[PDB]
Amino acid sequence: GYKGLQVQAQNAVTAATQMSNAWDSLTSDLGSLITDLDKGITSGDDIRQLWL
Amino acid sequence: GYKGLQVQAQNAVTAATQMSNAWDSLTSDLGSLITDLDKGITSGDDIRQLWL
Amino acid sequence: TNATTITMDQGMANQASQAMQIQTYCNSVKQQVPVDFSQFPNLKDNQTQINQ
Amino acid sequence: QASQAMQIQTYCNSVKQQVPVDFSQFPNLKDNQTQINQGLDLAKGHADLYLNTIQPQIITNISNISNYFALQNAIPAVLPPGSTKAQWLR
Amino acid sequence: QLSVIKEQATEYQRLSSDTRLVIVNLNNNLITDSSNFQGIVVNLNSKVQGDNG
Ligand SMILES: [Cl-]
Ligand SMILES: [Cl-]
Ligand SMILES: [Cl-]
Ligand SMILES: [Cl-]
Ligand SMILES: [Cl-]
Ligand code: NA
Ligand code: NA
Repeated sequence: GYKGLQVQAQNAVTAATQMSNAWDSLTSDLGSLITDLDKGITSGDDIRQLWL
Repeated sequence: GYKGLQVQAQNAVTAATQMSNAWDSLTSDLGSLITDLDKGITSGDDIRQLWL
Repeated sequence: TNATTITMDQGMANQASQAMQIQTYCNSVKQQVPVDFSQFPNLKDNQTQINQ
Repeated sequence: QASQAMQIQTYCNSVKQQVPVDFSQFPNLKDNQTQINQGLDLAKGHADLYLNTIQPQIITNISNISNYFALQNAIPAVLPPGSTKAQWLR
Repeated sequence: QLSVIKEQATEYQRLSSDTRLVIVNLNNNLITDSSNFQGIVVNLNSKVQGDNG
Protein backbone atom coordinates (compact mmCIF):
# COMPACT_ATOMS: atom_id res chain seq x y z
CA GLY A 1 0.00 0.00 0.00
CA TYR A 2 2.79 2.41 0.95
CA LYS A 3 4.78 1.52 -2.20
CA GLY A 4 1.68 2.29 -4.24
CA LEU A 5 0.97 5.56 -2.48
CA GLN A 6 4.62 6.50 -3.09
CA VAL A 7 4.06 5.92 -6.81
CA GLN A 8 0.82 7.96 -6.75
CA ALA A 9 2.75 10.82 -5.12
CA GLN A 10 5.62 10.58 -7.64
CA ASN A 11 3.01 10.74 -10.46
CA ALA A 12 1.47 13.76 -8.72
CA VAL A 13 4.86 15.52 -8.70
CA THR A 14 5.17 14.99 -12.41
CA ALA A 15 1.65 16.31 -12.96
CA ALA A 16 2.23 19.39 -10.77
CA THR A 17 5.55 20.08 -12.51
CA GLN A 18 3.79 19.94 -15.88
CA MET A 19 1.20 22.41 -14.56
CA SER A 20 3.93 24.84 -13.41
CA ASN A 21 5.65 24.66 -16.81
CA ALA A 22 2.29 25.29 -18.53
CA TRP A 23 1.77 28.46 -16.49
CA ASP A 24 5.40 29.49 -17.12
CA SER A 25 4.78 29.25 -20.88
CA LEU A 26 1.67 31.44 -20.51
CA THR A 27 3.55 34.09 -18.49
CA SER A 28 6.60 34.05 -20.81
CA ASP A 29 4.31 34.15 -23.89
CA LEU A 30 2.39 37.16 -22.41
CA GLY A 31 5.81 38.79 -21.80
CA SER A 32 6.74 38.26 -25.48
CA LEU A 33 3.44 39.86 -26.46
CA ILE A 34 4.12 42.90 -24.22
CA THR A 35 7.62 43.26 -25.74
CA ASP A 36 6.35 42.82 -29.35
CA LEU A 37 3.67 45.53 -28.74
CA ASP A 38 6.12 47.94 -27.06
CA LYS A 39 8.73 47.47 -29.87
CA GLY A 40 5.90 48.01 -32.42
CA ILE A 41 6.18 44.56 -34.02
CA THR A 42 2.42 43.94 -33.37
CA SER A 43 -0.60 46.17 -32.57
CA GLY A 44 -3.80 45.82 -30.37
CA ASP A 45 -5.71 45.61 -33.65
CA ASP A 46 -4.03 42.33 -34.75
CA ILE A 47 -3.55 41.05 -31.10
CA ARG A 48 -7.32 41.49 -30.75
CA GLN A 49 -7.86 39.27 -33.75
CA LEU A 50 -5.49 36.64 -32.28
CA TRP A 51 -7.45 36.48 -28.99
CA LEU A 52 -10.87 36.47 -30.65
CA GLY B 1 -23.48 -9.53 5.31
CA TYR B 2 -20.51 -7.41 6.36
CA LYS B 3 -18.87 -7.85 2.88
CA GLY B 4 -21.99 -6.27 1.43
CA LEU B 5 -22.10 -3.49 3.99
CA GLN B 6 -18.38 -2.87 3.31
CA VAL B 7 -19.19 -2.35 -0.37
CA GLN B 8 -22.07 0.02 0.44
CA ALA B 9 -19.72 2.01 2.69
CA GLN B 10 -16.94 2.11 0.08
CA ASN B 11 -19.49 3.44 -2.45
CA ALA B 12 -20.54 6.02 0.14
CA VAL B 13 -16.90 7.16 0.52
CA THR B 14 -16.66 7.70 -3.21
CA ALA B 15 -19.90 9.67 -3.15
CA ALA B 16 -18.76 11.82 -0.19
CA THR B 17 -15.40 12.44 -1.89
CA GLN B 18 -17.26 13.62 -5.01
CA MET B 19 -19.26 15.96 -2.76
CA SER B 20 -15.99 17.36 -1.31
CA ASN B 21 -14.61 18.06 -4.76
CA ALA B 22 -17.88 19.74 -5.80
CA TRP B 23 -17.78 22.10 -2.80
CA ASP B 24 -14.05 22.78 -3.41
CA SER B 25 -14.89 24.03 -6.91
CA LEU B 26 -17.65 26.27 -5.47
CA THR B 27 -15.32 27.76 -2.83
CA SER B 28 -12.45 28.35 -5.30
CA ASP B 29 -14.88 29.84 -7.85
CA LEU B 30 -16.38 32.18 -5.19
CA GLY B 31 -12.78 33.18 -4.34
CA SER B 32 -12.17 34.12 -8.00
CA LEU B 33 -15.35 36.21 -7.92
CA ILE B 34 -14.22 37.99 -4.70
CA THR B 35 -10.80 38.76 -6.24
CA ASP B 36 -12.33 39.98 -9.54
CA LEU B 37 -14.74 42.30 -7.62
CA ASP B 38 -12.08 43.64 -5.23
CA LYS B 39 -9.60 44.36 -8.08
CA GLY B 40 -12.44 46.01 -10.06
CA ILE B 41 -13.47 48.27 -7.18
CA THR B 42 -9.90 49.69 -6.81
CA SER B 43 -8.93 50.01 -10.49
CA GLY B 44 -8.78 52.44 -13.54
CA ASP B 45 -11.67 53.08 -15.95
CA ASP B 46 -11.08 50.28 -18.52
CA ILE B 47 -9.15 48.02 -16.00
CA ARG B 48 -12.29 48.21 -13.83
CA GLN B 49 -14.37 46.98 -16.73
CA LEU B 50 -11.91 44.10 -17.36
CA TRP B 51 -12.18 42.80 -13.79
CA LEU B 52 -15.95 43.26 -13.60
CA THR C 1 -0.89 31.83 -28.46
CA ASN C 2 -2.63 28.69 -29.81
CA ALA C 3 0.13 26.21 -28.63
CA THR C 4 0.35 27.84 -25.17
CA THR C 5 -3.45 27.60 -24.72
CA ILE C 6 -3.29 23.85 -25.54
CA THR C 7 -0.33 23.33 -23.11
CA MET C 8 -2.46 24.91 -20.37
CA ASP C 9 -5.32 22.63 -21.39
CA GLN C 10 -3.30 19.42 -21.47
CA GLY C 11 -1.47 20.45 -18.30
CA MET C 12 -4.79 20.83 -16.47
CA ALA C 13 -6.21 17.57 -17.79
CA ASN C 14 -3.11 15.48 -16.95
CA GLN C 15 -3.16 17.04 -13.45
CA ALA C 16 -6.86 16.32 -12.84
CA SER C 17 -6.86 12.70 -14.10
CA GLN C 18 -3.72 12.15 -11.99
CA ALA C 19 -5.48 13.76 -9.03
CA MET C 20 -8.41 11.34 -9.24
CA GLN C 21 -5.99 8.40 -9.18
CA ILE C 22 -4.17 9.57 -6.05
CA GLN C 23 -7.48 10.64 -4.49
CA THR C 24 -8.77 7.11 -4.92
CA TYR C 25 -5.57 5.55 -3.60
CA CYS C 26 -5.71 7.83 -0.53
CA ASN C 27 -9.37 6.91 0.24
CA SER C 28 -8.30 3.32 -0.27
CA VAL C 29 -5.24 3.64 2.07
CA LYS C 30 -7.36 5.28 4.81
CA GLN C 31 -9.67 2.22 4.74
CA GLN C 32 -6.81 -0.26 5.54
CA VAL C 33 -6.95 -2.48 8.59
CA PRO C 34 -4.40 -2.69 11.43
CA VAL C 35 -2.75 -5.94 12.47
CA ASP C 36 -3.40 -7.77 15.75
CA PHE C 37 -0.69 -10.16 16.95
CA SER C 38 -2.06 -10.16 20.51
CA GLN C 39 -2.04 -13.98 20.49
CA PHE C 40 1.77 -13.93 19.87
CA PRO C 41 3.79 -12.25 22.66
CA ASN C 42 6.91 -12.64 20.55
CA LEU C 43 5.35 -10.20 17.91
CA LYS C 44 3.99 -7.48 20.26
CA ASP C 45 6.72 -5.11 19.00
CA ASN C 46 6.10 -5.85 15.32
CA GLN C 47 2.46 -4.97 15.87
CA THR C 48 3.06 -1.50 17.37
CA GLN C 49 5.64 -0.87 14.60
CA ILE C 50 3.29 -1.90 11.76
CA ASN C 51 0.27 -0.03 13.15
CA GLN C 52 2.34 3.16 13.69
CA GLN D 1 -16.74 4.20 -28.19
CA ALA D 2 -13.69 6.12 -26.83
CA SER D 3 -11.64 8.39 -29.16
CA GLN D 4 -8.22 7.10 -30.32
CA ALA D 5 -6.50 9.61 -28.05
CA MET D 6 -8.69 8.62 -25.08
CA GLN D 7 -7.58 5.00 -25.55
CA ILE D 8 -3.86 5.83 -25.57
CA GLN D 9 -4.44 8.27 -22.73
CA THR D 10 -6.05 5.53 -20.65
CA TYR D 11 -3.24 3.09 -21.33
CA CYS D 12 -0.68 5.75 -20.35
CA ASN D 13 -2.43 6.68 -17.08
CA SER D 14 -2.85 3.01 -16.35
CA VAL D 15 0.80 2.10 -16.93
CA LYS D 16 2.10 5.06 -14.89
CA GLN D 17 0.16 3.89 -11.85
CA GLN D 18 1.87 0.47 -11.67
CA VAL D 19 4.34 -0.31 -8.90
CA PRO D 20 7.67 -2.07 -9.54
CA VAL D 21 7.90 -5.60 -8.19
CA ASP D 22 10.17 -7.13 -5.56
CA PHE D 23 10.61 -10.88 -5.85
CA SER D 24 13.65 -10.90 -3.54
CA GLN D 25 11.90 -13.62 -1.50
CA PHE D 26 11.89 -15.89 -4.64
CA PRO D 27 15.38 -16.59 -6.06
CA ASN D 28 13.70 -18.43 -8.92
CA LEU D 29 12.13 -15.04 -10.09
CA LYS D 30 15.23 -12.75 -9.82
CA ASP D 31 15.33 -12.51 -13.65
CA ASN D 32 11.59 -11.86 -14.00
CA GLN D 33 12.00 -8.96 -11.58
CA THR D 34 14.76 -7.16 -13.52
CA GLN D 35 12.78 -7.80 -16.73
CA ILE D 36 9.48 -6.45 -15.36
CA ASN D 37 11.01 -3.40 -13.68
CA GLN D 38 13.09 -2.44 -16.72
CA GLY D 39 10.09 -2.95 -18.95
CA LEU D 40 7.89 -0.90 -16.66
CA ASP D 41 10.36 1.94 -16.26
CA LEU D 42 10.62 2.30 -20.01
CA ALA D 43 6.85 2.16 -20.48
CA LYS D 44 6.33 4.96 -17.95
CA GLY D 45 8.84 6.99 -19.89
CA HIS D 46 6.82 6.46 -23.06
CA ALA D 47 3.58 7.28 -21.24
CA ASP D 48 4.87 10.59 -19.90
CA LEU D 49 6.16 11.56 -23.34
CA TYR D 50 2.72 10.90 -24.82
CA LEU D 51 0.80 12.71 -22.07
CA ASN D 52 2.87 15.92 -21.90
CA THR D 53 4.58 16.16 -25.33
CA ILE D 54 2.95 14.15 -28.12
CA GLN D 55 -0.82 14.44 -27.42
CA PRO D 56 -0.54 18.25 -26.95
CA GLN D 57 1.63 18.55 -30.07
CA ILE D 58 -1.03 16.71 -32.09
CA ILE D 59 -3.85 18.84 -30.70
CA THR D 60 -1.83 21.98 -31.40
CA ASN D 61 -0.93 21.20 -35.00
CA ILE D 62 -4.44 20.29 -35.84
CA SER D 63 -5.84 23.46 -34.18
CA ASN D 64 -3.57 25.63 -36.36
CA ILE D 65 -4.61 23.74 -39.51
CA SER D 66 -8.21 23.69 -38.42
CA ASN D 67 -8.28 27.49 -37.95
CA TYR D 68 -6.52 28.48 -41.13
CA PHE D 69 -8.76 26.40 -43.44
CA ALA D 70 -11.84 27.38 -41.38
CA LEU D 71 -11.19 30.94 -42.67
CA GLN D 72 -9.96 29.88 -46.16
CA ASN D 73 -12.76 27.29 -46.53
CA ALA D 74 -12.70 27.81 -50.37
CA ILE D 75 -10.53 28.67 -53.45
CA PRO D 76 -11.56 31.55 -55.81
CA ALA D 77 -11.61 29.82 -59.25
CA VAL D 78 -12.77 32.93 -61.12
CA LEU D 79 -11.49 36.48 -60.71
CA PRO D 80 -13.30 37.72 -57.57
CA PRO D 81 -15.33 40.96 -57.85
CA GLY D 82 -12.94 43.97 -58.21
CA SER D 83 -9.31 42.72 -58.30
CA THR D 84 -6.43 42.98 -60.77
CA LYS D 85 -5.47 39.55 -62.11
CA ALA D 86 -2.17 40.56 -60.43
CA GLN D 87 -3.78 40.72 -56.92
CA TRP D 88 -5.71 37.46 -57.42
CA LEU D 89 -2.47 35.60 -58.33
CA ARG D 90 -0.82 36.97 -55.13
CA GLN E 1 -23.73 47.79 -5.01
CA LEU E 2 -20.51 45.99 -6.04
CA SER E 3 -19.14 46.13 -2.48
CA VAL E 4 -22.36 44.66 -1.07
CA ILE E 5 -22.14 41.71 -3.56
CA LYS E 6 -18.46 41.21 -2.70
CA GLU E 7 -19.31 41.10 1.02
CA GLN E 8 -22.18 38.70 0.31
CA ALA E 9 -19.98 36.44 -1.87
CA THR E 10 -17.39 36.39 0.90
CA GLU E 11 -20.07 35.21 3.34
CA TYR E 12 -21.05 32.41 0.94
CA GLN E 13 -17.43 31.44 0.36
CA ARG E 14 -17.08 30.94 4.11
CA LEU E 15 -20.30 28.84 4.18
CA SER E 16 -19.05 26.77 1.22
CA SER E 17 -15.73 26.24 3.02
CA ASP E 18 -17.59 25.24 6.24
CA THR E 19 -19.80 22.76 4.35
CA ARG E 20 -16.58 21.21 3.04
CA LEU E 21 -15.35 20.58 6.64
CA VAL E 22 -18.65 18.93 7.48
CA ILE E 23 -18.13 16.68 4.44
CA VAL E 24 -14.56 15.86 5.56
CA ASN E 25 -15.99 14.62 8.83
CA LEU E 26 -18.64 12.60 6.87
CA ASN E 27 -15.89 11.06 4.70
CA ASN E 28 -13.87 10.02 7.79
CA ASN E 29 -16.97 8.50 9.44
CA LEU E 30 -17.67 6.49 6.23
CA ILE E 31 -14.01 5.52 5.86
CA THR E 32 -14.01 4.31 9.50
CA ASP E 33 -17.17 2.26 8.97
CA SER E 34 -15.89 0.82 5.68
CA SER E 35 -12.63 -0.11 7.44
CA ASN E 36 -14.26 -1.68 10.53
CA PHE E 37 -16.37 -3.78 8.20
CA GLN E 38 -13.39 -4.98 6.11
CA GLY E 39 -11.84 -5.96 9.45
CA ILE E 40 -14.88 -7.98 10.48
CA VAL E 41 -14.85 -9.95 7.24
CA VAL E 42 -11.14 -10.62 7.51
CA ASN E 43 -11.41 -11.88 11.12
CA LEU E 44 -14.38 -14.12 10.22
CA ASN E 45 -12.58 -15.48 7.20
CA SER E 46 -9.58 -16.42 9.37
CA LYS E 47 -11.84 -18.22 11.90
CA VAL E 48 -13.41 -20.21 9.05
CA GLN E 49 -10.05 -21.00 7.42
CA GLY E 50 -9.11 -22.43 10.84
CA ASP E 51 -12.30 -24.45 11.32
CA ASN E 52 -11.92 -25.91 7.80
CA GLY E 53 -8.41 -27.32 8.73
CL1 LIG F 1 0.51 27.79 -32.32
CL1 LIG G 1 4.75 -15.78 19.85
CL1 LIG H 1 -0.68 -1.51 18.19
CL1 LIG I 1 -22.73 25.11 8.45
CL1 LIG J 1 -15.04 -10.38 12.93
NA1 NA K 1 8.34 33.93 -16.39
NA1 NA L 1 8.52 -1.38 -21.88
